[PDB]
Amino acid sequence: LGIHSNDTRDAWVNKIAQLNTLEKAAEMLKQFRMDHTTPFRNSYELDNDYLWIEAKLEEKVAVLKARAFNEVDFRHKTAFGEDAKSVLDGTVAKMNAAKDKWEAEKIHIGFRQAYKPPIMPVNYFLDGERQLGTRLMELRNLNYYDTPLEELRKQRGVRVVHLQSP
Amino acid sequence: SMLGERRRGLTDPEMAAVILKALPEAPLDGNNKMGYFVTPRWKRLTEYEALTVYAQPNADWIAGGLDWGDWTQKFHGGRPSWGNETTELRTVDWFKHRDPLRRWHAPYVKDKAEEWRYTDRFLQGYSADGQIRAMNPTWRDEFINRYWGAFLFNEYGLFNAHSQGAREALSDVTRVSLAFWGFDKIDIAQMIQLERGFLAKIVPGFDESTAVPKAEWTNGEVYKSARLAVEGLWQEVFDWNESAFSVHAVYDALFGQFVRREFFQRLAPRFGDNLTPFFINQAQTYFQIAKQGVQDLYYNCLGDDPEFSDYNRTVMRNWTGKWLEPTIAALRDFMGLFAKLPAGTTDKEEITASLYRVVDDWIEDYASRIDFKADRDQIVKAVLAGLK
Amino acid sequence: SMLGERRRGLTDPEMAAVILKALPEAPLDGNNKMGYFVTPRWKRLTEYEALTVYAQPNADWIAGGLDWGDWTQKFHGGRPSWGNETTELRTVDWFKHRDPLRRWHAPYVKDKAEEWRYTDRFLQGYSADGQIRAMNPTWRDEFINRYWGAFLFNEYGLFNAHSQGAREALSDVTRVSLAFWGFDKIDIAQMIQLERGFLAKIVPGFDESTAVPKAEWTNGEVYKSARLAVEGLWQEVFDWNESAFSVHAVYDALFGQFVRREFFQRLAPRFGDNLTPFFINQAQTYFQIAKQGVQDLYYNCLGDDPEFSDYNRTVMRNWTGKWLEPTIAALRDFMGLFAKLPAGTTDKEEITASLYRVVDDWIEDYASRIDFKADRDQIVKAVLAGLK
Amino acid sequence: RAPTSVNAQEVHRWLQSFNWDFKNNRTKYATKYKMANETKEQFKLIAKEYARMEAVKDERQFGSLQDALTRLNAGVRVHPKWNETMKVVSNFLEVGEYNAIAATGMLWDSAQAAEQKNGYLAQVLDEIRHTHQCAYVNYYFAKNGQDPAGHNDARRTRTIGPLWKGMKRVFSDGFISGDAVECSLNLQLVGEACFTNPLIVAVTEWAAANGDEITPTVFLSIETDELRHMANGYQTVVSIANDPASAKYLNTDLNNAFWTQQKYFTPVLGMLFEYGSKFKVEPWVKTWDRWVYEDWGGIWIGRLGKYGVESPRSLKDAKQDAYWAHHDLYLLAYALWPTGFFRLALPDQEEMEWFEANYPGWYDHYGKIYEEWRARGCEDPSSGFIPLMWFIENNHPIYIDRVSQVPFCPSLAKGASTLRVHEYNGEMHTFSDQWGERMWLAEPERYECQNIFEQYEGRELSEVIAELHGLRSDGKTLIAQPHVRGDKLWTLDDIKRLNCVFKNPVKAFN
Amino acid sequence: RAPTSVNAQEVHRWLQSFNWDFKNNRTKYATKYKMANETKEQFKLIAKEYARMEAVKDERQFGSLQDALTRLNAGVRVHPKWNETMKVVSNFLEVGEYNAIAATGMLWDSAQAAEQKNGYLAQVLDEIRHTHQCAYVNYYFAKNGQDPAGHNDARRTRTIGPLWKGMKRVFSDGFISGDAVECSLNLQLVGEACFTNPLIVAVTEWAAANGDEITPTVFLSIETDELRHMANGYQTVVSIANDPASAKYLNTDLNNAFWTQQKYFTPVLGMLFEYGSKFKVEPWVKTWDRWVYEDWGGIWIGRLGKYGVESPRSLKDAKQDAYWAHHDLYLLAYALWPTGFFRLALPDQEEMEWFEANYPGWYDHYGKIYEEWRARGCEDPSSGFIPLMWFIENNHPIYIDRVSQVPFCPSLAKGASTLRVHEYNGEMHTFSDQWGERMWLAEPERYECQNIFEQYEGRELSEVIAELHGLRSDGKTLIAQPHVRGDKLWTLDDIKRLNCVFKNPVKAFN
Ligand SMILES: Oc1ccc(Br)cc1
Ligand SMILES: Oc1ccc(Br)cc1
Ligand SMILES: [Fe+3]
Ligand SMILES: [Fe+3]
Ligand SMILES: [Fe+3]
Ligand SMILES: [Fe+3]
Repeated sequence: LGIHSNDTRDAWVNKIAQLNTLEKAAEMLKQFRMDHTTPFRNSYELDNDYLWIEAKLEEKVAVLKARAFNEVDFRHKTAFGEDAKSVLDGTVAKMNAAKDKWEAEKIHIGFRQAYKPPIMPVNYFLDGERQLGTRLMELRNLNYYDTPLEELRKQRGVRVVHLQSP
Repeated sequence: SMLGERRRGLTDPEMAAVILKALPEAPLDGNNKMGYFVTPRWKRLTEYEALTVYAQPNADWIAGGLDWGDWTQKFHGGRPSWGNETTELRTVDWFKHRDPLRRWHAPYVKDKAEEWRYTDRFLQGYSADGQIRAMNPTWRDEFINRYWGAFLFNEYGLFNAHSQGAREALSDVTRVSLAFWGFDKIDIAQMIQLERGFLAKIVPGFDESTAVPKAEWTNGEVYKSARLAVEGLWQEVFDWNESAFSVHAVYDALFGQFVRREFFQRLAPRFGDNLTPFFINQAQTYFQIAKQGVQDLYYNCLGDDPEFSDYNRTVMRNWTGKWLEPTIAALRDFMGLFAKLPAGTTDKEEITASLYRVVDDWIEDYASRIDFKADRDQIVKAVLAGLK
Repeated sequence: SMLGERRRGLTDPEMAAVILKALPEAPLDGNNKMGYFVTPRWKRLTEYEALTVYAQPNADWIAGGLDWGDWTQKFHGGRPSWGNETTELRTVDWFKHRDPLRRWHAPYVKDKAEEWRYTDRFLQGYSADGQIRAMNPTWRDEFINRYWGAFLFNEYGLFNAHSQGAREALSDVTRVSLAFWGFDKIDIAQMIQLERGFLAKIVPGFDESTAVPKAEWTNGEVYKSARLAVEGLWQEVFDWNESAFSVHAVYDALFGQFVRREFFQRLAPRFGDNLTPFFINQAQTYFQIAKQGVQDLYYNCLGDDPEFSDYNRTVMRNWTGKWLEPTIAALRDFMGLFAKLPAGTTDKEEITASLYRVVDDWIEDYASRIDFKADRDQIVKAVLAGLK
Repeated sequence: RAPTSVNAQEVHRWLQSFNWDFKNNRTKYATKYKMANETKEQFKLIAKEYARMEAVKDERQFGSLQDALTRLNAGVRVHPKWNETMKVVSNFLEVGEYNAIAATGMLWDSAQAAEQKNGYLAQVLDEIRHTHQCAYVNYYFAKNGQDPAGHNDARRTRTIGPLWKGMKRVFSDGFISGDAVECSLNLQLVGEACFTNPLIVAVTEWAAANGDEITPTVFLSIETDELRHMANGYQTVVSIANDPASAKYLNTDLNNAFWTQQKYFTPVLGMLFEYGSKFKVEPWVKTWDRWVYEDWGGIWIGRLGKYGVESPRSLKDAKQDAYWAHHDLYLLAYALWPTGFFRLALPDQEEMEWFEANYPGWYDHYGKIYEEWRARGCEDPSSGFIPLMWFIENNHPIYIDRVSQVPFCPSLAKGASTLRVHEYNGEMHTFSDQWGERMWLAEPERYECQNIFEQYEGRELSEVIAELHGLRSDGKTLIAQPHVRGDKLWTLDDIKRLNCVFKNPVKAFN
Repeated sequence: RAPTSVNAQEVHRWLQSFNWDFKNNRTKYATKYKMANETKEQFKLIAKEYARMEAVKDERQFGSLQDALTRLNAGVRVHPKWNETMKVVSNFLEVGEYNAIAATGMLWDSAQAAEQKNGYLAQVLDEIRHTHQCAYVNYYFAKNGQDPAGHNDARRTRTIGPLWKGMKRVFSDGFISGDAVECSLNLQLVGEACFTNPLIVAVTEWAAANGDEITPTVFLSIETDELRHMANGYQTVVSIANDPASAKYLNTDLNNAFWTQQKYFTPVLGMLFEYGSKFKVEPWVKTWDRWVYEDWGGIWIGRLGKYGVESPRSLKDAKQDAYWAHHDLYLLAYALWPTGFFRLALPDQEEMEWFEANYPGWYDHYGKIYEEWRARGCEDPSSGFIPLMWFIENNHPIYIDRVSQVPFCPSLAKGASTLRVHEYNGEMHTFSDQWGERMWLAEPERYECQNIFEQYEGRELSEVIAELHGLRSDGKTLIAQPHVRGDKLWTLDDIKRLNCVFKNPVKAFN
């Protein structure tokens, strides 16, 4: 009852087994990613298992979307019904329009939390990934060291709890 | 000096004496088998499996992984080093795949090295035996230097098509096979060129340049459709599995097999050309080699996955259809080549018999595995609609 | 035990220190090149030369030998272990010969092994690709099985012709080359059977038994004179040089080349047979490798010998005339095979042109080297009489 | 009819013209750089020639291993400490070679010029060969060595310990996650040019010293393939030297690449060398200074100066934190010995004299601690003492850098002692230096690697070991050990009886 | 349409049918035997598969030599005495291998059944392989060893000494001169089966014990080929058993072959082993008894009894003349040290004890002789003394057996003290035993080998050494030495001081 097999993991497997609706599952996934993934998760209560849980959910959503979509849709339509190419091209716009790294950062992370497959099709996802990431980096690596650590900590909004340097 | 200045623990009396004194009376564990915890695909565990399975550090959140936790460093944005997000296919274990030929780096470069060495000896024998004399000048200067040559860019394209997979494959066993599949493909492209380079040395005016064969590829009409299919498989697909599957269990199986076997491998002889066949022999040996791996991954492993069998077949059936059309098209445009062949070279009775072979083999080895019910007559009919 | 019972001087502390203590401070001679005294053929002495030249313990009374005195034990009657009396040819030094490919044992079996493993890889790809499907049934069952099959006995007979030279060759370099020329011949005979054996596996009803090919060889007409020539070269010739020279610089150079290259390799393709050409590529590579050696020994060393040039050419000319007649007879009867082919396969002009190619190559690569006066139209005319 | 053939170079001449232009002909990975489509590769190789030259090497290597070395019992007559050391060196390097496969694949996908792609491709295959070679070393020592445990299952047993996390950072994730060019600098511009290349030769040196002739037979063979990987890294810089983004981003990704790599290898490699052997080859400080400063930071980086490349700004900081890093790290490695997949030994008298002689002040710090632990019975299973207890008793917390995963103890270290602790959206983060802290601040989402204390929190030590298979064949004796002798090996039970439960050290600040 | 191929056995099944009938299809060599027309072979091989299995062995062998062994400097770390032993052992064996090439060529011609021809054919190629392997050992020791002289030119410097003559009898002319079957007995039924196969293994043991890992690497590879050669010699017996003539001649040819081989290898091998080594493995006497008596005379020969084969009638004498034979010979070998291509050493104190212990009475005879020669300064260049001189002063003539070429001193030897001197048609002949004498009496024309005394008569020692290139690359220092130390090496001039002139010992008889 620990690292690979534990009560909390078993609990979620039975929670995904009761999912029998692309809609309901596609929703629980989106909500799961908002609650437990990326530095902006709603809480770190599942930090040791969310990665494994999230995938066990992607599987349920993947199977359904396949038995619920059609040739053309499974390839161009998200599990939410959205039109893949639409979102991709849209998100890239906001990014290329982003004012600074702080703005870019949020859009990219956000893009992943909502459209990570089985939601968006793999082909469009990774294509954005190459475009979004490219912009995020360009803004971030520009004058990477100019901002002193004291200030950077403020920009990030972190709560400093302890510091020691002889 | 004769003895050197560096003392070695295995032979230096002083140092070895100390080492021998530190040794335990017997091995501290009787289990001398590396990879003993791996599930053997065959009778006993093979060297191939021991040296390959689990080399990839995937955690349990990637079907099959034995590690735990997230990656240490990720992409700006949060994209994982490797993740379930890079391919539609799902499985109970990505390390289930097994190359039927059990090829790890050593056996692989050993086999290819033998071929390289023999190839050399052969070319030196061909040139010395004057076997070039019985070779038709037209075929030599037009069908081998233009149409065969241009086909190299087709293979080259399929080669590059493996780049993303080499980076994204979700397991060692799958990554090694992919790498080999793509590496053999560029080998062929370089062999197609090697011949033109050889002909250049034995035929006075023959130009080895790729200018002519490239133009035929870039702007020609014979391959035009084929090239479009390549560009799509290579630069439009971001799913490593879709790319590998569509390329090996669809495109190359239909278009590739025809162009290589049912065209040059079946006609080059008729023009007193045993040279080109020497190389197609390799490409076909390779093809058949890659096929066993492609079969074991997408069918034995994914297609018959104890958990996502139906799901995968659905996706592969989907992919099959998605690319079956551009493949059919690629063929159609190719048919326009027979018209450039001297009269009597071949007729429609043959072309039909050959096509049905490629298609029947395709259906026998790939299609029926994922239940992609196909119409042999319609397909042949569709492609055949490209004749003069 | 983990360490074993035997103690080794290289790793055992006590024994090694005893070893190390007795060692000189540096080598007792700075000349660390074995065979340094051998006269190099090329820029620098080769591993091939160092390991081979003078391995044969010849005394100075056999041209080029470095030892002295009679042999320790001779044959009843007095015949020497090795002696000048075993061949008509004379030279200033039997050790001058050099295999241009510099083949000593390791390189020889290494290359043959590569060819073997690739062959196996080729066949498995050939059967898996189903290429046998387009092969003409008549060519397959009649010409490959019976006629190509009967030729194995020809190659086998030539292999056997080398048995006495293996025993009588007057130098290591000549003995090693002869052995390899002979070994390559039995290999070809075996590859001919391997193909028949392969066909028996992927072709229902094909009988791999040698009964038919053998009966064709022993009692047919097509190879009658060929068999009579082989039987003679092998068993009526007791001179190891007459044997090798006549086999390679006369019989195999004309008949052999015609059958392998101008008949089977030239026509097999026209019947959808890429299988036989695969093995013939091997035979021709072997032939061209042997030729280099045969030319060095008989033309570069013996035919151009500073003291015995005229004499040796007279003898080789004598031999060429002696074996040219039976060789023409073998070609003449072989012409009969053309009548057995399906109408429209080839015509009299093609046959004639192909004979001129074989006769012209022979003139340039062999006959002209010893000033043998060959009339090409006369050779061809005599052979053509065999056409039914 | 003269014998004729065609060689690699003659076919490679036209390789560049193999790729053709068209709309979507571009890399599929995010990058800030633009690699030139006219870039050339140094070695004119084709698939077949590549295979031949590699095959010729395999023949030698495997021939030595299967024949003379086996007959000499080379797998056994190796010092115990080194047999253990190779469990880590070979398997850790194996994963580096393995992710290099994916890295060069990603790189192959990046290049637009046919020759540049071909070069990376040659490495793709090389890394595959190196993965299998390193695998063969463990395979061989398992089959013929004095102790197979670890050599035989490192691919899973390495997941228990903390040192493995840092390895994945510099030789797995650092190699493939992020801008392709950044991954290249980590792999070829720094990792290989500054560490791996010199490292592999060094390893063979220490191996021979300790009776290990197997590793030299394999590693020296891997070394012959390095000249080609050096060229790729050099060509990666060349292919972007004309691009405007280079002068604006290169030096940043490079410094970050430098710090990332040295952060781990500076302490880890030195530790493996000096603490994993009996016979020494050379003091690690002398080696490090040579490798990092002269060869790399000087000669290697110097040649790239004409392309805009400059010395990592974090260089002086590295040399400062370096001196005692490996010594500081072994203390933690030994204290946490039950979490490894290998056996550790404490310095013997000769070694303590060697350490003090080359590191004045070593005995009064490290020396005394080890003699204290040994007298208390850290080697004896019946003492009930694991050095981690000593750290707890004397309030010396061990933290894991959220970025590099390197374990550090600020209150005890003789080297760096800085500690920065932050909280952000409900999670605490511990950092060991100013560079790693910045990387996390600017890229929070790139570094969320859970540490051993977080995952093992609340779990009793023996439960973790057993769960992750940290046992030898008899299902009872531990793979890991606090000594390298044949008797008195610790068992799962000896660990359970202590009732050690992991705690997340960062919670003390709450 | 399933992947299929064909293997060796599948093709071999029809190989027996390859041969066909015709009036002149018969052996070109004289013989009293008729090899059965339908005889079969043990291994179903074809050229391709033969090449493959040999190539695989070569990879390991050369792999070990070029890599690990070279890196271990194994060519040097061998006892001096043994480096010298291998000059004779390897080059002499090389000729046996070489003549075995011609020998099996002759057998393949004798054989009428395609399968029996193919068995011999496979040996013809193995013999070429073995010739090149033996050459390689001398080649490797010359390139990397402590003393290349001799190793680098044995093919011509071997001709100076008397020991070479006997070698060409048992391993050259004995392999190819006479009835093909007789030659088969000398080579296979006796040579390999009784001496070389057990010999090859023995050499690897002695070699390993003296630091030589080169010879085991090569000779152990050679040994794996001897399975097929044993089957050849065995089928030779089977292919003639059903022939009326076999009952009349087989046992007589076998007896002569046995004596031939034994007469030379008994004293020579034991000499090379016990006096050519520092570290001993086993006393030659017990080694011999096992090989000749147990393993061969009983086990091997007994199996062939069914075919009419009987135990050698001269076996009793061979054993009687064995015990001291090798000791008798080393006295002559050292006495004539200036005629070799290797350096010899007097037994040291530790060795003399070993000899006395294992051969009681060894000291009172040989021990004292060596001690005297030492006192006379046989080791020192300025002494002006050479052991031969001692034989002249004490009227101890050295004769050469007209048949076996084995040198012997009947008045001093502890073994056979027999001597038979005959005059025939103006020539004198000296024999050392009743078997060799019968051979000559019945077959005068088969044994006309002129001996060194006959060829060197009236010649000054230094002139002969110089003429035959018995010098080191400096052009003055002799290749052969009376000691194995690194200094005080005799020069050609030290031998010309001496002014020793050869004389034919048989000329004294009236
Ligand atoms: O021998 C050793 C094995 C592992 C470490 Br970590 C250190 C030393
Ligand atoms: O080492 C030795 C070399 C030759 C003889 Br003979 C004896 C011993
Ligand atoms: Fe590498
Ligand atoms: Fe590398
Ligand atoms: Fe032999
Ligand atoms: Fe033998």
